[PDB]
Amino acid sequence: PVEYSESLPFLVKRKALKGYVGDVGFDPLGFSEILPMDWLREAELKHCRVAMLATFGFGFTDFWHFPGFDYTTLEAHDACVASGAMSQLLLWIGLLEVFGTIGIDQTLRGSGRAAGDFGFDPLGFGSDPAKMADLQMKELANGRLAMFAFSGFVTQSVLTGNQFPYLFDYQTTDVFAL
Amino acid sequence: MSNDLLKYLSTAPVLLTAWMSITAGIIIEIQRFFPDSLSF
Amino acid sequence: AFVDSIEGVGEETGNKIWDPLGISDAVSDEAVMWFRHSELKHGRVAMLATVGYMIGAAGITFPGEIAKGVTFASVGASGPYAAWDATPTAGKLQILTIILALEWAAETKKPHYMRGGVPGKIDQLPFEGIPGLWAPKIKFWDPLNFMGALTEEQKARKRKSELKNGRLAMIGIISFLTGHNIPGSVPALDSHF
Amino acid sequence: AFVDSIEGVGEETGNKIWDPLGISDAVSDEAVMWFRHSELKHGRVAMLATVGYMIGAAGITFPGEIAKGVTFASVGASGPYAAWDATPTAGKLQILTIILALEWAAETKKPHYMRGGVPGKIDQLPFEGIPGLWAPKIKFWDPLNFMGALTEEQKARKRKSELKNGRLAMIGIISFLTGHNIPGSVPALDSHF
Amino acid sequence: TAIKPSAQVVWPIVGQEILNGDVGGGFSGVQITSGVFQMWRASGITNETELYWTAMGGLVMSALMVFAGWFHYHKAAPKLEWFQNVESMMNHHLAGLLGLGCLSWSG
Amino acid sequence: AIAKPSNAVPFLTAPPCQSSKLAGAETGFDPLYLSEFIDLKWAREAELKHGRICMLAAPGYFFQEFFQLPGFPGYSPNGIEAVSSVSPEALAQIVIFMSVIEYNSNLNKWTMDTMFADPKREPGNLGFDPLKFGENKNTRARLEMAELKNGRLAMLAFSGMVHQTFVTGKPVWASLQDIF
Amino acid sequence: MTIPGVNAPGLVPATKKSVGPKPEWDSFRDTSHFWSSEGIMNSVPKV
Ligand SMILES: CC(=O)O[C@H]1CC(C)(C)C(=C=C/C(C)=C/C=C/C(C)=C/C=C/C=C(C)/C=C/C=C(\C)C(=O)C[C@@]23O[C@]2(C)C[C@@H](O)CC3(C)C)[C@](C)(O)C1
Ligand SMILES: CC(=O)O[C@H]1CC(C)(C)C(=C=C/C(C)=C/C=C/C(C)=C/C=C/C=C(C)/C=C/C=C(\C)C(=O)C[C@@]23O[C@]2(C)C[C@@H](O)CC3(C)C)[C@](C)(O)C1
Ligand SMILES: CC(=O)O[C@H]1CC(C)(C)C(=C=C/C(C)=C/C=C/C(C)=C/C=C/C=C(C)/C=C/C=C(\C)C(=O)C[C@@]23O[C@]2(C)C[C@@H](O)CC3(C)C)[C@](C)(O)C1
Ligand SMILES: CC1=C(C#C/C(C)=C/C=C/C(C)=C/C=C/C=C(C)/C=C/C=C(C)/C=C/[C@@]23O[C@]2(C)C[C@@H](O)CC3(C)C)C(C)(C)C[C@H](O)C1
Repeated sequence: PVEYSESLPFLVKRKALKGYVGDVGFDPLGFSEILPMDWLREAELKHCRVAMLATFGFGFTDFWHFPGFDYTTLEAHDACVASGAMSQLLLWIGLLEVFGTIGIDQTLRGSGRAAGDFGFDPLGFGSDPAKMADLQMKELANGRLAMFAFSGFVTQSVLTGNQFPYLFDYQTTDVFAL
Repeated sequence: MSNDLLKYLSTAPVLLTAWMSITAGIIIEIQRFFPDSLSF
Repeated sequence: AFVDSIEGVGEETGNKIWDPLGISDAVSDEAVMWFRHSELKHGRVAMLATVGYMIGAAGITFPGEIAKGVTFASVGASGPYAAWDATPTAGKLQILTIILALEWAAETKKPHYMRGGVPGKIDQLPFEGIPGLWAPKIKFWDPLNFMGALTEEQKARKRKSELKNGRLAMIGIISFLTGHNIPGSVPALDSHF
Repeated sequence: AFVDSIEGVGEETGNKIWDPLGISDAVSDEAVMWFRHSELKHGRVAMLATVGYMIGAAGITFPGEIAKGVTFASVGASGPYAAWDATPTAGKLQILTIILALEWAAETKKPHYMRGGVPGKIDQLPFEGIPGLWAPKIKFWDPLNFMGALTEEQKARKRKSELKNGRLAMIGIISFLTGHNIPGSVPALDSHF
Repeated sequence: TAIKPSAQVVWPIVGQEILNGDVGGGFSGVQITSGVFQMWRASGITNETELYWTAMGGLVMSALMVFAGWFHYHKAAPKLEWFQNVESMMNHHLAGLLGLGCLSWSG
Repeated sequence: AIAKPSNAVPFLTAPPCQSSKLAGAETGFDPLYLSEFIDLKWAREAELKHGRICMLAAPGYFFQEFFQLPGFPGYSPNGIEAVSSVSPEALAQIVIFMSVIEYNSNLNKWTMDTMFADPKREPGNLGFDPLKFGENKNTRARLEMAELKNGRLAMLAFSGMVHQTFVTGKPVWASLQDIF
Repeated sequence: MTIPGVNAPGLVPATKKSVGPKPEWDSFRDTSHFWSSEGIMNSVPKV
């Protein structure tokens, strides 16, 4: 019996991705063989969550902003670094990430914590174990979509110079013409 | 990190380097904030 | 809690649970408690806001002197939308802090609503049972005890009516604000608001 | 699905399968299901398109305004073909959006026309069973349920009629397009086309 | 010809800022004598973004070397038979390291 | 799947302080696991001392702007220029008073072992209770937890007051009322 | 200070810059924080 990936059915399965959510076998470059799956999945969830927040925040700041912050999305980072409101995020997220590195250290040493589980579930979404696997897969799907979403947001915004849609001026007309 | 890495950081040269770096930093910052103090 | 037991089913959507998008089927029944607490809170705040906004649009205001120099008519001159911005910051903070006390006391009660209590049943006496604090035992909801004359079935029917009117009030208050922000979006609104 | 089992053979070609090339006999079983679904889709698209093109050439247009400043007569003044460029991009955007929804919903249904589903049978009520989505139960095919008053043999006869009409429809629509592009290629197309 | 090359700046802590001498070009620092400026001029670097990006690339290469050193002792260590292939080693170091290094530098 | 999660940070293992009998132990808040290294009793003795100093300081800092000791020289409404302006031989006497109290209370017990060498000697139980609230043992736990929480809040509050005064240059109440 | 909500609007609408011509790659490359000589120097922490 030989295992083939469900995403690349011309390759043999890695065999290191067993017992994980979103396990279609997408790992052609074999990072799981070298690095541990716990570290890799913690990184995946961190990128997923930060990218979801980033892609929502980029679009939101394109429309609305607080009275004190009168900057656009592109110059917001520089303006707020000058103002000191990015240090206030790096200090209060760096505290969170100090606790996070303690956590990932513990789970890599085998404390029992999962890859990206912090236990943060106040409202009780998915407290039933049956729904937790489905919600984990949906989390990964939305986050992996949001990574490309934020990448497209930033790149197209800088490339076009247009506010929300990130589309060239000619793309707002005659885009369905024979 | 672990008991093993904590023991390694507790080894003599690592502790001496850390403590002397802390002492040098204290002296340097004291010099920055109270420079050129020839006498009390 | 469980989407079933809750009473909000009505004739307008047929005598069934109205969950078109299946939000209730992807929750662990712990969050349905939070949703009925928040639904009722939204509906109640929305109907208070709706009657207040209608009062403001009609132009009725208190006799005068909200503050020292400011008058109620002057601070509500430019309709109800700008009235909040016009109100004094001190009195605004007192409204916000009394609401903070109310919504902190409601949360601090032991059964809660998410952890096995009734979602929607705000404690009648929020400020009692607190060591080192004193309040004059005026119960927050139904201070005069209008509900004593009501039996179980009557108050169930009235809870149904509460949910219906709160939902309608949510729609109404959002209609008011959207109609102000976007002229002509709500055609049943005049120049008063 | 499998060529001998399909209601494709007709009296046009001697009651025999018409595959002058060795396609159907060279391709596997599921390729034929794909081809049959594609044939039905092409036939039906062209069957609507030929009628639409005929109406556009005739100049029969709705009385009203397509947009607040544009008239159906205005977009049809440039002949049947240029009407697609004349119509607002924000309107053909909605047309392509609903077509995207219909195609994706039809493709998402499980049995699948290549994996044990009837080829050419677009599933009725495509927007049902979808989490986080509601749509009224208006059938995509026969919303008034005309098929209910038909028998299975009559329905097979009408399936054959559908196919033989759709093939002629795609012949006709390509005739219209080539008549517009290359002048005089297709006679019977006056200056209105 | 006029500007003295300099790529080190001392902080002002104990009066050591005097070491930031006048090197020309409105810059104060410690004059260097490693020839790296002339090296980069020969290489064709004319701006600082190029220096910054090759520095970042060097950092990436250093991290790659640390990873390779870990990998080739703790994960996949060769054998003495692999090590003793001196003929193949000489072939690869002559044609592969030196030869292609010179070819790439010439390009 | 942590066997013994921390009651405060449930994605981390239980610290040693969580499985202890001092007051306020259940929270279990110790992300850095400093209870494993530092002696736990010695740190409650420090926690309580710091909290007591800070909850004397915070009301003092907050009310010295409003009130003055009648006739005191060198008074300034903000604590920092107040200590700058006040005569040094008043701060010296305050420090001497504090040092006398500390020395006489901790006589022959100033080290982690010498202090708490006696098993009876409890963390922070210096014996200062003239009114004898501690004889009533029903509310002793309540009072201990309240002292701990108030001391911690006072540490944070005094830190905030001092640093806000550094930011603004104005006393606590003036700086606060110039926000709204 | 403009406390958003009490003495100021909660959220101000953002400046709609209108859809227009694209910029040039050189234009937004000679101001980037990683591919501009002065952009690199403007990326050092002030502190
Ligand atoms: C026509 C057209 O084109 O558009 C329409 C659409 C559009 C825009 C949406 C419109 C709107 C707005 C709408 C729909 C607004 C709706 C507002 C709504 C629904 C407002 C409820 C308030 C309820 C309160 C205050 C309850 C108090 C309740 C109290 C004080 C009690 O406890 C009463 C009670 O104690 C007694 C006395 C004793 C007992 O017997 C029973 C109990 C204990 C219960 C317009 C303007 O209609 C135009
Ligand atoms: C006097 C007064 O009233 O002043 C007020 C009025 C005034 C000025 C109006 C104010 C304002 C502005 C405010 C508050 C603005 C708020 C803006 C806000 C909150 C904007 C959210 C956007 C969310 C997005 C884009 C989400 C898309 C989400 C998407 C694409 C989805 O639906 C995902 C989806 O998965 C679901 C969920 C269900 C699935 O079945 C289907 C799919 C997969 C598609 C203030 C500040 O309040 C002050
Ligand atoms: C001589 C010469 O060279 O000529 C030239 C010029 C000329 C002739 C113009 C040319 C052309 C074009 C051609 C050949 C065009 C052909 C167009 C074609 C073949 C167009 C079909 C439409 C069918 C529709 C819309 C069906 C609707 C069907 C509907 C709505 C139903 O379901 C009806 C029904 O449900 C009821 C209501 C009740 C049920 O009980 C029964 C059913 C299910 C049935 C050429 C090629 O250039 C040649
Ligand atoms: C979730 C997650 C992570 C994360 C994350 C991220 C990226 C989180 C980001 C959070 C974010 C972005 C939070 C902003 C808050 C802003 C506030 C409170 C603003 C206050 C603003 C105030 C108080 C005032 C503003 C002013 O304008 C006012 C009103 C008046 C003006 O005169 C001037 C001033 C300046 C005074 C980890 C940790 C990385 C990994 C983990 O695995 C998953």
